[PDB]
Amino acid sequence: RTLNRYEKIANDIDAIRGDYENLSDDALKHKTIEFKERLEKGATTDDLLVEAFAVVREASRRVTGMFPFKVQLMGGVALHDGNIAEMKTGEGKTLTSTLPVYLNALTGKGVHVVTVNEYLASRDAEQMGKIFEFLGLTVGLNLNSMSKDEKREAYAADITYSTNNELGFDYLRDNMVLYKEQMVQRPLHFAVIDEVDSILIDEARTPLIISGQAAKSTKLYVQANAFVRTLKAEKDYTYDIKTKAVQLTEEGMTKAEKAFGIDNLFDVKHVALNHHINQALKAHVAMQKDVDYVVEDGQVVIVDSFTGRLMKGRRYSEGLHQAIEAKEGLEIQNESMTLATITFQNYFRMYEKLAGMTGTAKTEEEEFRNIYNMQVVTIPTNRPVVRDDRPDLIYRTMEGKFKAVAEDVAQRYMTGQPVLVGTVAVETSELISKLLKNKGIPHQVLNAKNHEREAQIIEEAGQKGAVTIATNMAGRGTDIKLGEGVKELGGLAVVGTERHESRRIDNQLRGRSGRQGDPGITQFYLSMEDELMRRFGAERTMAMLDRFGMDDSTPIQSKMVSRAVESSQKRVEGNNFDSRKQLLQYDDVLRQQREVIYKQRFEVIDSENLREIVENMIKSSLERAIAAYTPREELPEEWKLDGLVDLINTTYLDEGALEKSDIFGKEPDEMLELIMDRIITKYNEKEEQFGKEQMREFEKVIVLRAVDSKWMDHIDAMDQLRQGIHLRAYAQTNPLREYQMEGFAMFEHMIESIEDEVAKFVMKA
Amino acid sequence: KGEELFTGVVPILVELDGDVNGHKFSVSGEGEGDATYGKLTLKFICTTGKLPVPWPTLVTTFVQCFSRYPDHMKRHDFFKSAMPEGYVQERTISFKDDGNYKTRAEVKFEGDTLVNRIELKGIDFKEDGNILGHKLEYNYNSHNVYITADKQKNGIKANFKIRHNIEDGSVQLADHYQQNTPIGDGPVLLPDNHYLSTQSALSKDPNEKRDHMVLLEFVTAAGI
Amino acid sequence: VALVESGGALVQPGGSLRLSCAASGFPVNRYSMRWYRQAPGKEREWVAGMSAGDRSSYEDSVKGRFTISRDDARNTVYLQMNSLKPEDTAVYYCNVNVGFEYWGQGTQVTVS
Amino acid sequence: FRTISNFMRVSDIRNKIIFTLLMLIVFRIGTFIPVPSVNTDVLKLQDQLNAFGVLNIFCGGALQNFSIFAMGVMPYITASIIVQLLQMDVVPKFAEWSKQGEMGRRKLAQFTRYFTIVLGFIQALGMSYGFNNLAGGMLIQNPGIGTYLLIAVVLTAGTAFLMWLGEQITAKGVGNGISIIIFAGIVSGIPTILNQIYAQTLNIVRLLLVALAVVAVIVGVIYIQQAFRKIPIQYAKRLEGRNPVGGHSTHLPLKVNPAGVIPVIFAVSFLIAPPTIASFFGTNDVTLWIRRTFDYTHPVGMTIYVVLIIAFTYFYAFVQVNPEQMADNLKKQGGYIPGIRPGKNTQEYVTRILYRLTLVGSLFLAFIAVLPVFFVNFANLPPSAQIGGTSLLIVVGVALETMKQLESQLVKRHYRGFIK
Amino acid sequence: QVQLVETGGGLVQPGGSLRLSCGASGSIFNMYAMGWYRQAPGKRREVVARIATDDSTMYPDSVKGRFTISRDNAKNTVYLQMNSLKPEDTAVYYCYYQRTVMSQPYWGQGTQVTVS
Amino acid sequence: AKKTAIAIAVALAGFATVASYAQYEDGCSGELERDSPHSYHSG
Amino acid sequence: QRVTNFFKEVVRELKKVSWPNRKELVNYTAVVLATVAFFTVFFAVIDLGISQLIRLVF
Ligand SMILES: Nc1ncnc2c1ncn2[C@@H]1O[C@H](COP(=O)(O)OP(=O)(O)O)[C@@H](O)[C@H]1O
Ligand code: BEF
Ligand SMILES: [Mg+2]
Repeated sequence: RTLNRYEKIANDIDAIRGDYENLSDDALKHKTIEFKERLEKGATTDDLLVEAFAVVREASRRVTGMFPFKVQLMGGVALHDGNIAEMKTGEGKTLTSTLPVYLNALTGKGVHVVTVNEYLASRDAEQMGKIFEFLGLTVGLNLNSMSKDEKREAYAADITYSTNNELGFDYLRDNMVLYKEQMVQRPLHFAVIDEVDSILIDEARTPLIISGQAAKSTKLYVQANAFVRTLKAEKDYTYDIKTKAVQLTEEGMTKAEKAFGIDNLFDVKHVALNHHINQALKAHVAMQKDVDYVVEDGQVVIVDSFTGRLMKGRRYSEGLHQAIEAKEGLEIQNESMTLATITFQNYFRMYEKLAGMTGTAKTEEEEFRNIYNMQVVTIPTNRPVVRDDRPDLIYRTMEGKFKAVAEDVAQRYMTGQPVLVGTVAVETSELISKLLKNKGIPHQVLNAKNHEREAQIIEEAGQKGAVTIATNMAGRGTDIKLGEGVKELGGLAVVGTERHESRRIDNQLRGRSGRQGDPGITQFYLSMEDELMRRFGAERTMAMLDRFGMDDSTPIQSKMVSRAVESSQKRVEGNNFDSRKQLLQYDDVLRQQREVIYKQRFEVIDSENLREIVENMIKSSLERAIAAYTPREELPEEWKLDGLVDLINTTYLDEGALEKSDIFGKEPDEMLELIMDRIITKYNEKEEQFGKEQMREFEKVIVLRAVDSKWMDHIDAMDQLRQGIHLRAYAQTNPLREYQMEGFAMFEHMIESIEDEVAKFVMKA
Repeated sequence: KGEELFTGVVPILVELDGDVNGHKFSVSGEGEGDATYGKLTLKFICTTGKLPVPWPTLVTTFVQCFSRYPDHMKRHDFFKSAMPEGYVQERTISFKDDGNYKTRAEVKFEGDTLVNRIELKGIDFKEDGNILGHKLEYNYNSHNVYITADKQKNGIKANFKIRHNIEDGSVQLADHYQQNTPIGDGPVLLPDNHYLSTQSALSKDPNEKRDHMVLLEFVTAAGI
Repeated sequence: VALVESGGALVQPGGSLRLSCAASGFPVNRYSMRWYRQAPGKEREWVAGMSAGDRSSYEDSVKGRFTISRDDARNTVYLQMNSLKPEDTAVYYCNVNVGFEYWGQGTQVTVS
Repeated sequence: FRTISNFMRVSDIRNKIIFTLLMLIVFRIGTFIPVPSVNTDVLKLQDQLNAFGVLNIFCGGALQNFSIFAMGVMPYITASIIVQLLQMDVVPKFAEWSKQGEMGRRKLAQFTRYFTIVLGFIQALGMSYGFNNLAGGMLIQNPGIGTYLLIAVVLTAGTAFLMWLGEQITAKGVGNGISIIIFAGIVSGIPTILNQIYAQTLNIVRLLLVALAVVAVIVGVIYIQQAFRKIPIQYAKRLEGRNPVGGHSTHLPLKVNPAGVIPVIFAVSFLIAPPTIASFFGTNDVTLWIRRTFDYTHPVGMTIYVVLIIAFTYFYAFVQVNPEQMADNLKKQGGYIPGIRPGKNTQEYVTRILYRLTLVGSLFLAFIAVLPVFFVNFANLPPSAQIGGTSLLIVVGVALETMKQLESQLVKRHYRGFIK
Repeated sequence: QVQLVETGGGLVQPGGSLRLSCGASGSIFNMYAMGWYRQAPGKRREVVARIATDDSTMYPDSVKGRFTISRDNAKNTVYLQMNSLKPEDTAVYYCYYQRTVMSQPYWGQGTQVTVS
Repeated sequence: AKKTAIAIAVALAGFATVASYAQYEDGCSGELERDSPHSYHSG
Repeated sequence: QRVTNFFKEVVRELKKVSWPNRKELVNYTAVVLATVAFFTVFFAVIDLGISQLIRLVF
């Protein structure tokens, strides 16, 4: 068992500890210099494990006062081996993160400590920069707000603390550079992902997109808004509540055809018109105002489902964000156009070693074995969990739950025990705050709109008598330290308000008061018109068990509805697991296409003279022109050499350099070599005429422009057919194989088009 | 807005009648214009017979609203202020070593489509020069149109010189003085000096019979 | 379509010079080739130009002097100047119109 | 060949075709292990060839059969189509398991497993009872209703093992599991049939005309299997690709033969159910009329067998494609036929297309099932060399649709890049 | 492998008795199944007598009980004693053997017992 | 009608079991056969 | 006259099926005859092999 290997390493580290704690300063930095020289002398990091962990535990004693535990040493050993090390939420995982980060930063390449949002990235940076700058290592902190040179200075440190968005977008904007020295990332070495179940499991579904800006349509959004604002909610559109999808009813289609005056929406001549109506119809009803965006100074800023924060530079795509901007009369702005695309499995599986930790891994354990080939090690507590995680309170209708949660936070305020009220939305958090404005309680709401102060709200959320209403911002990494006196009255009762989309996420919300040894009394409240029940609850208990009698002065004590709540949450997790398996095996082909094309264009950036690569492109286009005009099926002298010689005179060889008498009845192989010799001579005269480094710069610009424009089109065509391939199961054909074959043929027509573009632009210029 | 409404492709009718030295000409044509890329793809057909003055002396007279604008010069256009209300332009075109064109055109959105109605009157001509001797190569050069505004007439005065490749190996430098007038009187936009960097291409159709000019043309602006 | 001028430098009035413009991407024997001059501040005015064959026309103000010819084998147009006057101090250009209109990089001639 | 060299150079697909061949060996050794207590002497002597009224064998006849795999995966085929027929709004435990997602679908597949093991048990009882009742008066030693159960549970455990290695070869070997096993249950009888056709011997002229008629009907069957009425579909919800090509445009491939082979399988079931119930009453005057009119080689048996093929392939085509479920599925998420209002009118459009294309695959399947009588009469072959039918239609289907799936690994290998 | 002769059949009226003695050449004989079948025209060919290693005699439904089969070594002979004959049994008779499981049960020649 | 459908189940099922008496005679095989995307505007 | 229109539009919708054309048709017939020949020969060989090995195992 690897747990006994881990505690024998932890016992080694405990034993050797005696020759520290008397060792003064400026011998420990000297030991970092010692491990650097002994590591470029012949030993490996596994052999330097116990001494490096001993010196980190003594320097972490000395700098910050948090002397590490034994289960934290077991966590460091479990992370260094590549294994996810689930340590329960509260047990000090930030301070285990400095053990293998220090160990693997000694060699020289980067160590990316990835985490979920910028608050706990900045928090861990200025808390562990003290330990890491106590031993002569650098620390870069990476952010959204930085220019390219600051991010390159941050990445060039020995350790980089960042978020997963900024890492992924640095990788994409590195593969859209023009010079080799405009790249911020080093070649990738190691990541210690804090909260791996968000990054690698939950939010590894969503793909990173970079979209440069296209043309501005503004008339049709205002037209489609002024139409769909008059549609008489259920008689003309429908709204599937389970998956948020609105369509028009048969009356609404006739109304649209007589409001725009047209003949038939569903023609082909009006596809764009139909598109705008559908997007306008989704921007009204399927996504409400404060639930999943906000309006900040005339821009709709969309709010993360997962992290809870608002992400600022990001836009909805396929023409939706403009329909939201025209819903509210804001300035409609330009229309995006996808340039680059990655997903978090495809990005994080390029890292040559990656570790990670969380509190709630075990539920998804095999997935870390099926997707990433990492096993989840389970590591002990070091102090028993005395956290009274009480069971639910299912109610009837919503406002009964809100009246009860205000009564509960009132009667916990009258003792002075701090209460953290979790939520998920921002309009329900300001709803419950205006339920606590009357009843007279001081509180501090922490929405997506109140991020600007929140780093100090946390240090007031744990003294006597605090009340703190928090959305998902304070739901994963937030360390609410208990103040003075509060531990005696059982500190930090966490009152949930609705059930999340996994046992992982709400177990982590309860972990916000599970903190080491300290007691905390958590509780969830639920209802039956809670929207996870109305979306995802089976109809065998909705109308059949909404018969209790509507008073809501008590919870529901009948375990039919508790079975219903657990069944609903389990089918949410099941839908997400099926979607994650599906899109894993469909994104694992454009993984291969993008690896090939990014490898070739990184090779055409950092080559000294790409004379040979462009010549190989021109011969690979020439042979295909030759074998196109000279087929096998026809016998010779009926090959139509006139069109072939005109294509060579128009495309490769001036307009009078080739005539039919130069070929007239030769086999196609020798006629292409007597084209290719003239091409090589013409190219070498153009090289000695145009310059030596200037022709390199010229052909590099031509090549990169061709690769980038044809690759924009290929991403867009592949994601155009990925929509339609699930229809292709009605011929009983396993649609993944259809997609993979058809995408390969589409990629080869893309590369044939690249080589044609590079050929005629290089030698008709 | 106005032409910010016409970001999509625009139909372009061109109608031209004119007289030089008592000799008649009438050329029509149709094509498309685009503003977000800013190009003109135009198929033009001489529907009277033969050209008295040749096609290169015709191309500046044959619609300056189809420019491509980057983000900063969006305030500094006149040609999106008089549209869709309509536009009128007349030019004094002085050929050096020859006479003068006075061209007379209204360029406006008739119905939807951009119609350029041109009547050209070419006076002060001797036939034994180069233009009525048809000494022009079948080409047109790249240029920079200088644009300024006047507020006594609240319109646009444009100055430029153009360069025709003469088939003897010379060039006809000819200067255009251009007057540009709104028809409607709404929000006028009179910017400072700027310049249209323009380039062209003249070609033909191999599957067409009569004497026809095919025009492809790019406009960009800069300066402000 | 890359016209490159070369062979120009500073010169005292009297020492004869040779102007080369090497063309790339088209053959000269089916396109008219031209040379312009430009003083700083003055408009880039016309000097001379061949036209697709066996004739050429010069401007009246430097006639009897200039020679525009071409190596059709070497794809290059040459300009003989013969006996500098200080009026000829200009940036010289070679020019063509092959669909689009193409200049060179601009060569410097200064009659000091 | 230059492509089979490709198939046996790359590592994983060579390992998995070798795993497929090993599992077919593990299959075919079990046909020589017999049922534990049967008198196998009477089993091999019983040869009542054909053209007999009572014996009007169809697919070749399971006469010299009755090994432990002899029940076949035919119980799984009929149980799977029973539960497919029952998901359509009947017994809504299955309807809610269907509409809920895929881990309910695991319980649905488990229901199908237990309903197969039940039908395998009771149909092994019926098969052994009939196959001792007339083919040989005594076939099981120690005979009686207490001892049919041991050999019936041996047969049911056997085809449980056959479904086991079916799902093992579909996990680790090449393609479909039980389709490769059925393909191995059909093509492994052609050695004996070549022995019988040769041992018969228009010496060579007849056999050459036969072989080219076989290749003509096999190219007819590839031409009808591999054909699509590509209905053009159009998703309204993205921007049409900003300058597309339109060559690979999203479509909706209706097969010409949507019902597969299955309608002729339960057409032979409803054919031979009334003779096998009228065989109980004893030889009457009407029983011989019944076995003359339900002998499918005489021109009233061919006609009602053809009309049952036409009827069940219309029915099972509409249960297979299901135009109501696909139109509701199209307007549920976006797309629409260009020109067709996506509620009711798109289901009536795909319904009319589905009738007019089911007629062709319908009479194709009727002809491909009444072909083997029209070779046994008009070519004088041994009347167990019955080429045509299901045994043709699914040999070529399994062969192509594992060739394609096999060579769709090479395109994963063969990415190029523009550099080279 | 073994050579096999069948005696005792001939011409008899319906309502008599016969004794079919089938004698072998190869003398080991401790085998799987010895039997007797017909293949009259109308083929059906039905095992009329069947005897195993346990001598567990098996008979079909038409001729059950009236017949008997007897094995002996020291002259490798099986005995299909036949009683109360019937005109339907106008058939050739055959005596078949088989060594182990399946192992291709081999035939013999027959005796054309005529009864009418 | 959907009641018709359950008949069309049972009518074949029992017949598929009564045909099993004559499975020496049949012997045939039968084949089996079967959020809102968000971008990041650069610049 | 419903049949005399119906069979007409059957023949019309046979002009809209995407039929496999001659090149990959001949490719497919080569494939299927190759697999049936190889599996016939393979099953003949392994039946002879396990027959002649079982008949000495008895
Ligand atoms: N060795 C230690 N001694 C005392 N306190 C510790 C020690 N290690 C961690 N802690 C405390 O445990 C708390 C856990 O913080 P953190 O690591 O953010 O939780 P998590 O492990 O869930 O990320 C911190 O407040 C820190 O003060
Ligand atoms: F207790 Be942790 F920061 F999820
Ligand atoms: Mg943490």
